[PDB]
Amino acid sequence: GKIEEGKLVIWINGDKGYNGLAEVGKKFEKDTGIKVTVEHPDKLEEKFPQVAATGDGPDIIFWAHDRFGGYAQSGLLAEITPDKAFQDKLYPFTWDAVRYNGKLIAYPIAVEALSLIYNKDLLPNPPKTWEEIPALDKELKAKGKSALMFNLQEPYFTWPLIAADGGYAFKYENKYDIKDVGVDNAGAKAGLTFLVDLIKNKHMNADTDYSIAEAAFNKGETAMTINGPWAWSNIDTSKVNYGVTVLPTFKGQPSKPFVGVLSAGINAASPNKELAKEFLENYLLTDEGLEAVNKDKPLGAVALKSYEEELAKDPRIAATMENAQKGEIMPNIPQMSAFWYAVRTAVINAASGRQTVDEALKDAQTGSELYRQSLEIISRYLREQATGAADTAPMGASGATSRKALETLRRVGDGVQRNHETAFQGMLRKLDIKNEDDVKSLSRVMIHVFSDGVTNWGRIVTLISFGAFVAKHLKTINQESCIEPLAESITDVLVRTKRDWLVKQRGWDGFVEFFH
Ligand SMILES: Cc1cc(OCCCc2c(C(=O)O)[nH]c3cc(Cl)ccc23)cc(C)c1Cl
Ligand SMILES: OC[C@H]1O[C@H](O[C@H]2[C@H](O)[C@@H](O)[C@@H](O)O[C@@H]2CO)[C@H](O)[C@@H](O)[C@@H]1O
Ligand SMILES: [Mg+2]
Ligand SMILES: [Mg+2]
Ligand code: NA
Repeated sequence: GKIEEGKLVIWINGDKGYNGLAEVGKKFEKDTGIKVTVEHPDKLEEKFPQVAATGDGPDIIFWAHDRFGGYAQSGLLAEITPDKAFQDKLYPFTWDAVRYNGKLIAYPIAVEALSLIYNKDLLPNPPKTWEEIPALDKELKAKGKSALMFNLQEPYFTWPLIAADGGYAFKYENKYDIKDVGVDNAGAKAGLTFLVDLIKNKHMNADTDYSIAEAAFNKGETAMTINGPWAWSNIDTSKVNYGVTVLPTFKGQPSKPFVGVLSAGINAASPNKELAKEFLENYLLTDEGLEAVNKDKPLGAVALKSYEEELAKDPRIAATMENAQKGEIMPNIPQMSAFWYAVRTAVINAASGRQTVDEALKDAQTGSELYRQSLEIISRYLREQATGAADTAPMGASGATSRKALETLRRVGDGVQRNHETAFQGMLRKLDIKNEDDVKSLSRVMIHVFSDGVTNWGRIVTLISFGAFVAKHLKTINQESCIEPLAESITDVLVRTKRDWLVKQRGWDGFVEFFH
């Protein structure tokens, strides 16, 4: 392996208490003589899967739980095995946030929700509604102050307002419906339009980012910001007289933050998995370990029952959990990163005027839907090609698109498979695909062949058509069970390598129109 044996390398994001975490590492080091190194890499959430995909990287990775499903799907995480006694030390819903396909894939650390943070000296009674913020900004501007500044470059911070009047990511009612995406519905449009109107009317600036908003609040220039518990330390230092409270309502509805559980995963490629377990269970997830990190930058409502009993007495934590209860724990489906990228682009483009709100959110909808919709089309095609019989089940949400895409794929794919039969036979013989482990190795090959050159729908049909050819083969040799992981692999390659192009074509609607 590439990861060094007999030491621990730990990666955590730069807005967390990494010096406090390093103190916990030093205690581990003192006991054992084993080196512990804490780093906070730039763009951590993208750097980790890049390096781990090659069998490299840190032993332990920290992030909110939403990204861990994708990491697990990609084989980048070890299944964790806490014993019953340890599990019973943390709240059950925090374990729920780090369960993926029935397996625990990380240790939960703390519950994060955004709150409204306000300067009591400027704004002793913070607004209950978003709607009153323009007038409040006018009053404050007369005094050389602004009402509100927060990070407009990460959709995490704008999401609560988008979700307020009915925007949603993937439909949840008790039960998910991942095919059902609510990124460009009327509620989402209303929320984002209100945000863009704030910018148009000079109550906010589209360029405001994390550092700019934090500095303005901590210098006493803006009366409000929106942030999580990690931000409280720097406000303490600034000596601003601040409060932490419920987010404003929009159209009478609560703002609904996406709630994260800061979690610690173990690299699948680590030769130090037992060391990592010992560190996390016996050093970090203890009253003294969490206090060391919390004293650096507050964690929020921690997963460890014994310590949370103390933290819960803090009105700032009470406010954190009040906001959390009005929001929703993030999914950890593997396309969460694509959802976030899609909405990130929509907010930035709407705020800058590069797109209208309507067209921005339409693109984010398509981007968010891409994986599940492509998988439905591709899986159905590969299966009916293997067996000869079509799936009689209803398509579900966006069913017309999925149905017409499959119809188009059948028609165009028939010609492609006929004309490419000799080429496909040759490639199949060269690849020698015998089983599920062989199928798992195909992703790298696909990416190599499919990434280079101009993208068009014909090439995408050839990708999927060779998939169907391989699926027929797998069926013939009594490996029919391999067809679904084959479809998942092809889908992953398609939507990752051609994301921007696919959104530009309006996804599968463009496919249907191109070949009408
Ligand atoms: C399911 C699967 C699909 C693949 O498609 C690669 C991109 C489409 C393609 C191209 C292309 O990108 O132009 N050329 C091919 C030649 C053959 Cl014989 C088969 C496929 C193509 C390639 C592989 C290795 C696998 Cl396993
Ligand atoms: O903005 C999209 C982003 O949102 C969340 O990231 C949060 C993170 O959970 C917090 O701990 C803190 O670091 O702020 C981040 C926002 O800048 C998701 O967890 C993340 O995956 C997503 O990209
Ligand atoms: Mg568009
Ligand atoms: Mg649609
Ligand atoms: Na007052």
